[PDB]
Amino acid sequence: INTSILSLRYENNHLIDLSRYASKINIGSRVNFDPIDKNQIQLFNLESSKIEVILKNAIVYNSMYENFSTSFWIKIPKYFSEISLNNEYTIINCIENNSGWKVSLNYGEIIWTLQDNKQNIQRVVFKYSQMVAISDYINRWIFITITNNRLTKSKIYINGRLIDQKPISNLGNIHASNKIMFKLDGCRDPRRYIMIKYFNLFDKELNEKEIKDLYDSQSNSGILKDFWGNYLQYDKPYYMLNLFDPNKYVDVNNVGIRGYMYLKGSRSTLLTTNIYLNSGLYMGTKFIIKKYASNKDNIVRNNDRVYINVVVNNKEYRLATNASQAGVEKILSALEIPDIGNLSQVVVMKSKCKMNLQDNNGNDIGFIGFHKFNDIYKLVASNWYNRQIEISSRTFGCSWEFIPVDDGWGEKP
Ligand SMILES: CC(=O)N[C@H]1[C@H](O[C@@H]2[C@H](O)[C@@H](O)[C@@H](O[C@H]3[C@H](O)[C@@H](O)[C@@H](O)O[C@@H]3CO)O[C@@H]2CO)O[C@H](CO)[C@H](O)[C@@H]1O[C@@H]1O[C@H](CO)[C@H](O)[C@H](O[C@]2(C(=O)O)C[C@H](O)[C@@H](NC(C)=O)[C@H]([C@H](O)[C@H](O)CO)O2)[C@H]1O
Repeated sequence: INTSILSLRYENNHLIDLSRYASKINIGSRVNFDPIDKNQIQLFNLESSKIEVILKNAIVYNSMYENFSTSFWIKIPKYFSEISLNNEYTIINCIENNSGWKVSLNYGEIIWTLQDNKQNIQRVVFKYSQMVAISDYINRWIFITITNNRLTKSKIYINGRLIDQKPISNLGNIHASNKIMFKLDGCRDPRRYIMIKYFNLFDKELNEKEIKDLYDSQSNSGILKDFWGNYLQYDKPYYMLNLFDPNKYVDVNNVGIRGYMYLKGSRSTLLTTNIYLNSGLYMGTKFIIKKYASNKDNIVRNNDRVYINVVVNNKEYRLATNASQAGVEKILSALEIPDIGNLSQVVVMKSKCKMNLQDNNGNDIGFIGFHKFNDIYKLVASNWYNRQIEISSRTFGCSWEFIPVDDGWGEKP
């Protein structure tokens, strides 16, 4: 990263190039920086929503030989209607006089285009489906890396994994733009946006190990993430997804110590014919993470000790258990916050098993997952999980995602 030729970052209260070249950034009047993490840039389908990088003359691409790579993270809202079918739109443009490079999007596609001075084109494409129960890609932060070896191939990587490659040895002189324009160009959906972060340009072909290291290093692994890959936050309502049984959602039979929380039913079907078919995500009891031990910001960090509130009939209850009940599996209840007394409720948050319940002495009661009790999948804390994780890398019932409302998903709250 310290040897990138362009490193676009929000640092010291402004968007600048941190590279040694210090290229000029021109921003339009409708570029939105996420208050929680201002490196997350939102570009709307508006002419004033644009970032233009004016490259130093030293790094403008004009070569038959120079290898180069780009890396960035992108969050692409779900395509909601037929207006998005068959509508390729440019998002990152370094084409001038029908030569250079660009990144483009289409319904279920991320496209890399290289064009030489003879106007010959090579494209590499990542395709993802919107006909999927739970998507890895729709409206979630994904890590893009494109590498170009002028003697061999153009390669697209997604989350550090090679997806597509095409030969480019038959392309000649490439004279790209001296400007890079981040802007939605030719998108017919007026509500479309993208979110982008951590843009870099490199004057080399990155190798698989460098791409994996970049993915790991830009993941911010000390900070817990929500389903969308935004930072997990305190005092923000979350719908819960269990990764072991994703078609079930959380409910509470009754509040109080005699009640329990459990995984039930089937998720709804979100359907727009020929456009998407997904599992509904805004279902079941909402969870809210509350500060207990701690930073003064609202970000949930690895090993933070917290309370979990659950929302039942529009009122907040406390997720808790009597750790003294029979068996390693401790059934969780939703209790009245006042007069909780000495019941076990402190959760250690971990950045897939996120929630380690502790007794008031600071001993592990175990990761929160579930267990079957007479045909009922009750939520439990269980040290069985803690042990199993240390001796296998399988998915367990303690694997959760936290899903807040996000306008890029489009489901009604
Ligand atoms: C399979 C099982 O029951 N495992 C639990 C385990 O049990 C031990 C042993 O494997 C069994 O044979 C069992 O039976 C005894 C019985 O208790 C006695 O009455 C006796 O007379 O008969 C048998 C002995 O002759 O008991 C053994 C230990 O007592 O015990 C451990 C605790 O030591 C757990 O309770 C095991 O159950 C697991 O519990 C955890 C929470 O602790 C989870 O609920 C596990 O479920 C999931 C998961 O959350 O990860 C999810 C699925 O529901 C489950 N799949 C099933 C059950 O079909 C998977 C799956 O087990 C794992 O992925 C392994 O492939 O895990 C839960 O299994």
